[PDB]
Amino acid sequence: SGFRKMAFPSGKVEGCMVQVTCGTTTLNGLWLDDVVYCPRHVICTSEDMLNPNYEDLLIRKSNHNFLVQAGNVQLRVIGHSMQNCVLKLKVDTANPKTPKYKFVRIQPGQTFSVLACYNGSPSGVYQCAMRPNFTIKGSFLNGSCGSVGFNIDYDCVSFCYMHHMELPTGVHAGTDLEGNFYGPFVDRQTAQAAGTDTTITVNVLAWLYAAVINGDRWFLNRFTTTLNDFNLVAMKYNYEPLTQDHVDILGPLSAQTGIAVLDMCASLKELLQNGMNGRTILGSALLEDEFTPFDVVRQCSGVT
Amino acid sequence: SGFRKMAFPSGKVEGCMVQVTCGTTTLNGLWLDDVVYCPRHVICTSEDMLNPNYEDLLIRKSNHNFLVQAGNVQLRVIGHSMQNCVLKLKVDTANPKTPKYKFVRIQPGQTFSVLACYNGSPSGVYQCAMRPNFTIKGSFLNGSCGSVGFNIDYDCVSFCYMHHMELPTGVHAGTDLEGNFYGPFVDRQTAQAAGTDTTITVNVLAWLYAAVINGDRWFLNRFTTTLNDFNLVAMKYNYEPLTQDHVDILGPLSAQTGIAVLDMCASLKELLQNGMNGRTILGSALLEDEFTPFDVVRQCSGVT
Ligand SMILES: COc1ccc(Cl)cc1CC(=O)Nc1cncc2ccccc12
Ligand SMILES: COc1ccc(Cl)cc1CC(=O)Nc1cncc2ccccc12
Repeated sequence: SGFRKMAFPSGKVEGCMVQVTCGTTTLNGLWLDDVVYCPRHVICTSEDMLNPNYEDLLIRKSNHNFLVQAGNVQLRVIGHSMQNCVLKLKVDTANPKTPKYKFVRIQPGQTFSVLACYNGSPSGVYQCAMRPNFTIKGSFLNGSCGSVGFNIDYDCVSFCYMHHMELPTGVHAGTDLEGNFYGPFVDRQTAQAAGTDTTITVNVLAWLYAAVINGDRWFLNRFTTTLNDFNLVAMKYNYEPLTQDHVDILGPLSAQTGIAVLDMCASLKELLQNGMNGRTILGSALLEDEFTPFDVVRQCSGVT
Repeated sequence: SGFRKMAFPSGKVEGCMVQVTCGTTTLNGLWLDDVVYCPRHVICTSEDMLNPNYEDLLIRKSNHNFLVQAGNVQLRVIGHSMQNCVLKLKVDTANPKTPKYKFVRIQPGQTFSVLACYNGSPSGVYQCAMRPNFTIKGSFLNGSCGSVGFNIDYDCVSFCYMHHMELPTGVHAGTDLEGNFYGPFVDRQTAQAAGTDTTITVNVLAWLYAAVINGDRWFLNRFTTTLNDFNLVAMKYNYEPLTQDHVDILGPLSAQTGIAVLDMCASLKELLQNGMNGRTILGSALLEDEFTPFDVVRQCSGVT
């Protein structure tokens, strides 16, 4: 028992982390096969970060300008291209440590592990979620650009996020591995509206199933609700509306505890309207929405 | 900015994880050099776990009885010994993936990363702390025994914890890598008093310095206190008494924010007496004690 904000093991992703320097700017790159993926803002100095013309800035650069270092060894760049907001630097060597990998675009509300990196060297791994408004609440500093978010299905690493920007609001913005920004963000030094964020209702419900599994049952009540009534409450408390698909996804956790999904919604409804009353659920004094139903089943079952 | 419950990267420790079978019991082992360290309860069946005579149970076992598997390859055990509550299985091969390592006994209140493992295969990594009462609040299931806690100083891995027992209270007990149990625990299936746990005051203060660094300043007040007055409050709220050594350790975070350590104690004193009032500090509705001052400086500076 016990419930931790567990991240996937980062070894497979550490073997791919390289440093990419371009001019005075240094950041992280991801080396898989004979290619190094990194944010395109590596070609920018501080002045032109206000409104950069990346097509124009990339034209004054040639393969010899992209200094890629895999730890201490220099990688020979034999090709370069811009795909959306990432630069693809083809290197003459394929990463001997390339794991089985996929590039996937996750849905808002999905979770992943992030391996923070500075100068192509890792510092830590933390589990986090893609907010409903496509931002991430990461822990990132200058030079963490190029740090990736990922998932691991047994041996395959599904790379879902490359880190790019820190919004003036302290939250982070990034892209999928094809250079597509999650959310409305652009790679410019301009204040950007992240939009209204909500609470991922299905994940909160999943975390309530993980509490019952792990002994915390105080919030369980003798009530039930409908999806209609629940959503009236969920809108007021700025929670994502619960759909029938969410209920079906919660099927396995509902079968493990024997607590119907609308019965769990009644517990959530009461907690939303009354608060925790100074009590904690899984050592937390707030409703946690960063554990999807798959994470709860995986952690409470033991998927390696 | 941002503050995450960040764990150290687990790659160096993944390369050491092996499966150890002995009879019907399978658990995890740590392969460093030509030795595999694992909990001694691997030699127990379910019946004799009530009160086992480990010296007697180890006598009916020989090197060929310890099935050690490094992924898919079988390791040849050429020697075995019991050191306190761990078994040291000498294997004819030295782990090609052995990192620079140390075996250290951490102080209560110190933090470390845990790589949970089932059948010598890792599943996740989470950051946690050694409670003042020598227990850990981990996320562990059956077969997670042998999962290790560790710290990483640039390239050296300081192994501090081997996981052994789950107390009936849902909290976890384990040993240092010399087989010495942290706390009063024994490796028997008997209910064990974990003792009164307190809040690690220095870590809460450190987390308050990490909040000010990351923008959360609502809890800052126009008051100050003395160590004497603070400790009167700390005892009532079951917090560890703050010593002059704790204050000196908080020196760097106090110099970074310009907020005296007794000025931060006044903020903590007021939060302890008034609660959070429905507000959050670093996305938490409770005072967090699982980040030491070294972790806060490391995360807010970027130590790789
Ligand atoms: C003005 O810098 C821009 C503008 C636009 C873009 Cl696309 C990228 C950057 C670089 C960036 O935001 N880096 C950082 C990402 N995370 C955290 C950071 C913490 C401190 C400083 C920079 C941090
Ligand atoms: C009765 O089992 C004993 C007694 C004494 C000792 Cl020394 C070791 C064990 C094995 C053990 O506690 N394993 C587990 C460690 N963490 C979490 C566990 C969750 C579920 C089941 C076992 C879990």
